[PDB]
Amino acid sequence: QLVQSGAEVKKPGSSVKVSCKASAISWVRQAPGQGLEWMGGIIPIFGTANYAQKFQGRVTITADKSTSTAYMELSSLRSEDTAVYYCAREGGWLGKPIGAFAYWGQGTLVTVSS
Amino acid sequence: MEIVLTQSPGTLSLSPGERATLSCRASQSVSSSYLAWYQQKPGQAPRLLIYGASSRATGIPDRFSGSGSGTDFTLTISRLEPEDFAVYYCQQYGSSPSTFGQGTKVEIKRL
Repeated sequence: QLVQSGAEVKKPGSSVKVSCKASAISWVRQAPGQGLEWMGGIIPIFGTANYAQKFQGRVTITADKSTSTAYMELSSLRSEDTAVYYCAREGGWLGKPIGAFAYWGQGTLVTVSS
Repeated sequence: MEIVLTQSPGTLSLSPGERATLSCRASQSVSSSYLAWYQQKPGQAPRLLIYGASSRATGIPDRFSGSGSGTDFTLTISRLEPEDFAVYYCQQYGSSPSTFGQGTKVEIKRL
């Protein structure tokens, strides 16, 4: 069960911070006319962030282990960052390797408006 | 180098009852056929349909199937139901970072 924070409207060049409460996720956005893109995620075992090159240097992904909550903070927002932002999880694992996302949050719309 | 996934066609225009076949081409071979397909309808999160190129997720209807290996993959809907008009995405997880195609919209064909 993944439950995300509410929609946000942001000004150009500002930063947004979205939360996802699990009841090691990834952040994937759906940006109009660009399909889905993987931004980054908290990795298994180490519980630290990895990032896509495209967003490296203005995305910060953190997790609060105690509250089972992940965050994505995206800075220097541009009009092209208008998108629905999802947290997603794959699902000790001793079965076959499987890196598909079975579980998704409800999405957080971020609109960057001038 | 990220594996780039390119879906075809951009838009598929068909009538209910018709067969739909969606293509996903990878810029580089996708290890171990680690390819997934999702459906997304407006206002909803993506839903996992297929993983490992050809394995149907539990609760996904028989009319959905997937096939392919290397760089060429397909999702087929054997007969389109009204609820199947949606956008479909492929995803590879055979290499880091995971990447997605741009989506194919399956829409109702003009009258």
